[PDB]
Amino acid sequence: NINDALTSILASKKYRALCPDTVRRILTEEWGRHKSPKQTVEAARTRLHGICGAVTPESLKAAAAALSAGDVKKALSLHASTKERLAELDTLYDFIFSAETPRRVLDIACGLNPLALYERGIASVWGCDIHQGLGDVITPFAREKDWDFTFALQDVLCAPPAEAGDLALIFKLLPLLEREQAGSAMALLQSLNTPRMAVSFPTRSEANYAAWFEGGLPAEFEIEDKKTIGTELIYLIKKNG
Ligand SMILES: Nc1ncnc2c1ncn2[C@@H]1O[C@H](CSCC[C@H](N)C(=O)O)[C@@H](O)[C@H]1O
Repeated sequence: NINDALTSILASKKYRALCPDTVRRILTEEWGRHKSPKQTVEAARTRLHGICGAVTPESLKAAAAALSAGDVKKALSLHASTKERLAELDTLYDFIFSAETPRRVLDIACGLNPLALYERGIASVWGCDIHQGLGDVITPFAREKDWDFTFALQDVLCAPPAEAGDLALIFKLLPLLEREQAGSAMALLQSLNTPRMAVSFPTRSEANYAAWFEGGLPAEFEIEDKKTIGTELIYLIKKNG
């Protein structure tokens, strides 16, 4: 059954750090394609491969090493998403925090971005992602710095973020979610317990993310700002209600 397959996949070195719900989610969808378990499992592994960033145990090790040496910039360069943001990092957050600087930030599908929030003096951060390796990198650092950061191994398509905050960051995530499950992107934004959010899209290929987002954003949200900074198209939105 699905549970047996989940147990076998989580025992492998390649996927042992993946969120169990993620493995089950993919397994369940593949099982719906009725197949000899052989086939099902193999189709699931093929999908799990590129579910976190196509992100290795080696990259995470290096990240923690650089972090343990106080080299935050180097750690950020060890994760593809934060590395490509390095050049305009401060320009980006000056934009997001221009109006108000949040006391508590929720980083949805955080990757290693929380490290950038630390250097920005953000007091409280809660981040969630599907690879424990990410939390294994940030958590020990936060502890040393006596920084209030918490990591949750959580698949947002299985359980929405339950935490409350002043601002939520949803960087380079909606495209992936929407492709995994239609309508899940806007559903996620509605589930966030924050009055404001910052959403970003990659500029490389919803062929047109701007048209998709502006035309599909639920009525309870209002777009207050839209700007392209570096490799990202960012939207500052307000959730009313
Ligand atoms: N269903 C899901 N739930 C939670 N996180 C997910 C997810 N599917 C993919 N992710 C995570 O989404 C991230 C996309 S890369 C963007 C990382 C970070 N927001 C940044 O901008 O630097 C990856 O870290 C991936 O592991």
